[PDB]
Amino acid sequence: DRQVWFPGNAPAPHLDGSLPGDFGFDPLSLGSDPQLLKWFQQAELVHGRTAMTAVAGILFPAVATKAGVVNIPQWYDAGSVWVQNNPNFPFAALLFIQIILTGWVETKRWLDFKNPGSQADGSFLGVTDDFKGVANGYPGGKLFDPFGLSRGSEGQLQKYQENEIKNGRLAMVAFLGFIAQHAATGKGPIDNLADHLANPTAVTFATNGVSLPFVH
Amino acid sequence: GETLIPTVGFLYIAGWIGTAGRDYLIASKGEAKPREKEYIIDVPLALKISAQGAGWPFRVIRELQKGTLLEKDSNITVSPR
Amino acid sequence: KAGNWLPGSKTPAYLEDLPGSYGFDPLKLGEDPASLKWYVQSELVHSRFAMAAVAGILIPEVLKAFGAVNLPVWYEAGKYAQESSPIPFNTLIALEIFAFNFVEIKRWQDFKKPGSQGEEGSFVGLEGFFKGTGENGYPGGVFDPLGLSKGPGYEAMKLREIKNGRLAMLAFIGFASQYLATGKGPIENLLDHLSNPLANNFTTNGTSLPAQAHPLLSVLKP
Amino acid sequence: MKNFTTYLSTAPVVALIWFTFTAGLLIEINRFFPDPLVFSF
Amino acid sequence: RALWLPGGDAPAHLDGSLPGDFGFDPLGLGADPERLAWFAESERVHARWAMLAVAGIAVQEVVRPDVFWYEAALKSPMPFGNSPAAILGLVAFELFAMHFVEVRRAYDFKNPGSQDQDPIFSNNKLPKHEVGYPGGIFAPVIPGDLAELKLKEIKNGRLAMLAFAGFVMQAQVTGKGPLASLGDHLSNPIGTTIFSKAVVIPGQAIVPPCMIPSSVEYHGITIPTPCFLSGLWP
Amino acid sequence: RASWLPGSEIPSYLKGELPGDFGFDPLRLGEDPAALKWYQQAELQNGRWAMLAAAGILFVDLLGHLGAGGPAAATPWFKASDFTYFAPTSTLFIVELLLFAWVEVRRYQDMVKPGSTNQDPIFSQYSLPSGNEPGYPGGIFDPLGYSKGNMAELKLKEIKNARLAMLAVLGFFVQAKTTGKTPLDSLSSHLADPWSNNVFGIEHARL
Ligand code: CHL
Ligand SMILES: CC1=C[C@H](O)CC(C)(C)[C@H]1/C=C/C(C)=C/C=C/C(C)=C/C=C\C=C(C)\C=C/C=C(C)\C=C\C1=C(C)C[C@H](O)CC1(C)C
Repeated sequence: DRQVWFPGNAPAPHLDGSLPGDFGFDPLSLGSDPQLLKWFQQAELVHGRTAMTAVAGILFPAVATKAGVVNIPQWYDAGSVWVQNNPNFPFAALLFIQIILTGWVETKRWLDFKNPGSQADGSFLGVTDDFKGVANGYPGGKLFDPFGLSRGSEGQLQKYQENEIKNGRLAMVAFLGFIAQHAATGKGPIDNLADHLANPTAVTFATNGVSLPFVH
Repeated sequence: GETLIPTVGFLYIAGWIGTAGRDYLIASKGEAKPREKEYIIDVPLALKISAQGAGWPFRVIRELQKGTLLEKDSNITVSPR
Repeated sequence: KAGNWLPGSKTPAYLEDLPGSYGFDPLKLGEDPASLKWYVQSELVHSRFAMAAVAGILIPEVLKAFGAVNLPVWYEAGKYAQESSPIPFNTLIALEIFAFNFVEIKRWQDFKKPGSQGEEGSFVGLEGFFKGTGENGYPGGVFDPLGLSKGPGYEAMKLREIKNGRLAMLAFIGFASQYLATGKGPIENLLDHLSNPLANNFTTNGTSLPAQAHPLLSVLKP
Repeated sequence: MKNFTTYLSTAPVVALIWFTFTAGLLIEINRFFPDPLVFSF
Repeated sequence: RALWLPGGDAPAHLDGSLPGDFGFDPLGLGADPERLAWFAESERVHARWAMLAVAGIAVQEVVRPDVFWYEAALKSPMPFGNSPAAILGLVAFELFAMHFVEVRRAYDFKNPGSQDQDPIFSNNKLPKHEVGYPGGIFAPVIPGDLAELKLKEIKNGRLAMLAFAGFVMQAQVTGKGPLASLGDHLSNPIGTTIFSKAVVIPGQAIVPPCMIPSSVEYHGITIPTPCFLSGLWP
Repeated sequence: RASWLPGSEIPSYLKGELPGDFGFDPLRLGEDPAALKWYQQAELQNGRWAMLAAAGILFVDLLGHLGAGGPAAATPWFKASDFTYFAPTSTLFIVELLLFAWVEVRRYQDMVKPGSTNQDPIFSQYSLPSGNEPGYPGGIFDPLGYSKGNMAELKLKEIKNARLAMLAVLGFFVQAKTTGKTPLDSLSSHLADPWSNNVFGIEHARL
């Protein structure tokens, strides 16, 4: 069959290769229920797209900061810097605005999950065709896909779906690495990369100080 | 604020809990295996019924006025006197 | 149905033909038909009371903001009226109790038996005032002297009354909570929000978000 | 996964989750609002 | 047909009907046909605006070598009004005129042949044409056949779009006009390219600073003038 | 078919039946036929009162500027209530309210039932002609023979001038609120230097 995460091991029997990024990886069998599988597919897609946006918004400002062009604060300090530099914008007001806007869009996504195509009735400002949804976790339409990269050809859509899911998984692992590297070095990720590129034989996890708590 | 407002708060929460339990029992009575839902909880149904217990006094007072809150004495078993 | 309060949700079937219905009953309070009739009447009475109250607060407040008149604000208007009132407090309360006992018993009796207050002998000769329209919460008679319920736009006016009523109810509760949290008038609150909407809202009044419940308020500050 | 969620729906597991939530809510209320004796603020 | 990459295969949604169709769509942006028509109109208007802009930049750098085209708005003439706030009137006039003409063009696109009549004089009427190619009074003379001229137009427009991107980026990295940068490249070909003053290796990175100031004070407005993604420069 | 936006879709309930029908209803405000009839009557009433208001504001403005009027025309239209007349402000409002009550109750009785109020109440021989539109009366309201000779064309001119007058009166109201100047002063300031004295710049200077 297809390529699997553990060569020589059969894929999970509830994973038949229809979903993008299906490598048969479910050792805990969390996706046995098809409805729970659709829910977890939406979870993986939302997590991966959020991670991709977050990793880009961490990396490109940090790359620009490393070159000396700008002085954008590191990702672990940007909330503090924003609060100290914006006394007229309280934290609670910003949190309330974020919560109501995200609640609107996520409740629309949730109600589409419960009943697909139900947001297509024109109740939101007359939007009908763009809120119908192409597949589970893939809305599409003229609003979410304005360049029409999903409406061209089927094979192009499957290729882009594979690209999206694999880059999303890579970005999720990258954000986990960001957390672990900040907790171990106290520096940004591009700072860590520059330190590794400067002298890679001595700049390792074994020399940060916390991954190996002993002296050695 | 020492006893009276705590009395109102407790009575509201206690009626909430009792009405949620009654609604769950009545809903489970209509199933094919009514005893099954009493020890294997229908968690989505219990969460939906539990959230609906906020409006318990309106529904309970209506059932009291309608006569549907109480079982008739002819339908309840008793011991010989 | 005027619409759906939650697009995509399954609206209850008993709210299909009501005026001002968006299918909103997540607590299933109106599932019983008798409860639904009683709550339709209750929503209409609350709506009209809030409508008149919000008018009597906002229109004097807007005229004061424009400088047309100088009337006392709504949270203190009881004090200045009672000092210049020829009728003192206790007899005003007693008269209000008597009058509202009479008129609300008449309204209640019409709710229980529709058209009963318009039959012969229901009043002392003046029962034609209250013949009723045969509809729950829409009395007519003296209460519709211009007779615009017989017009073509009766159903649109029912929808207009209910939606403005819900807006007025939320507006009066907003007035009360805004006074209890900020201590100022409603137009003052509106002008403070318009001057600096990021910093002047409920998140900075010191009441709506208690400090003990939200420890991050004192931490994430300049 | 269906059988595992059915086991989590059994009465002692549901009781454990519910009483953990209720006890935690009471504990965190008494932590955030220490010594509540009367309804006064 | 002529392909952007000879020996390659054109995508199936580019048959060759459009002018300048060389089978270049590796991302599949035009695979939707209505999106292809909209993007064809967008490419035409972008090409014509870039052609006019490149010609104007070249002419007004030849005519006035003392005025930077990037900074030309700060030293622009004011033939209308005796106040520094007269720019807002010119902005309003331009917004009205462009709203009218672009609504006319857009409604020609959505409804072909609807905007062919003069709204003032009902005798004047544009003849029937294709979408995006009005003709009539807009084209009093056509020196040659239409298809070859369309190919010439789209080729010159793509060259002008690339040229305007080059003009902008060279203005950021050199702080000077196009032909002055061309003369500096002709003086020292080996030491004036982008490969000369910009090198990134894993060890270190050398990034040329941008000579355009980050902001300017235009009658108390403080217009921001950010260098375009200067943190991502090589 | 003439329209406000050529090449765009027209609502199905606007088919040229109404005078001045250019299909302009982006909000779909008049959908039920009864609401559309009320809005036609309201457009006619607001437009005619706006035509009268535009004439009355423009006549005073040139009289005050040229001095051809008196001290009354010297005051602005928004300050004309501070002028002293023979009667105080309270009584004039009451008598005009009574006269308007009579006139508009007659008009509304025609609106509810066409042809109901067509006879002189005190003269049984003086009656309006039959076939009267709710918004288009006859008889003494048209003392000259003007309703022959393209009635359809004259309705279009009426509604056009009515819309222009409504926009002009709204411009009077808004320009008095922002600039605090009479309409002729605003026209002269625009004709002084239009590229800096317009809605842009002035409102940017106001801020
Ligand atoms: C809607 C009713 C209502 C509300 C919300 C208020 C609210 C207020 N009044 Mg006010 N009043 C109200 C009705 C009346 N008041 C007054 C006479 C005064 C005076 C003289 C003064 C106030 C002042 C005040 C303010 C001081 C706070 C207070 O006294 O809380 C009262 C809060 C209440 C909720 C009052 C209870 C109203 C009640 C619910 C009405 C309905 C009761 C019926 C028996 C309904 C029973 C159920 C039915 C179905 C049988 C506050 C803004 C004073 C203030 O500014 O000084 C500090 C002030 O000096 N009021 C009269 C005259 C009889 C009322 C008539 O109903
Ligand atoms: C079970 C359940 C079921 C469902 O679920 C629902 C629910 C609700 C939850 C429930 C039901 C029920 C029943 C019906 C009950 C009723 C009863 C009786 C009959 C009463 C009497 C009888 C009663 C009476 C005697 C009573 C009482 C009286 C007394 C004097 C009191 C007093 C007071 C109070 C005020 C409070 C404060 O603080 C204090 C005091 C001082 C203490």
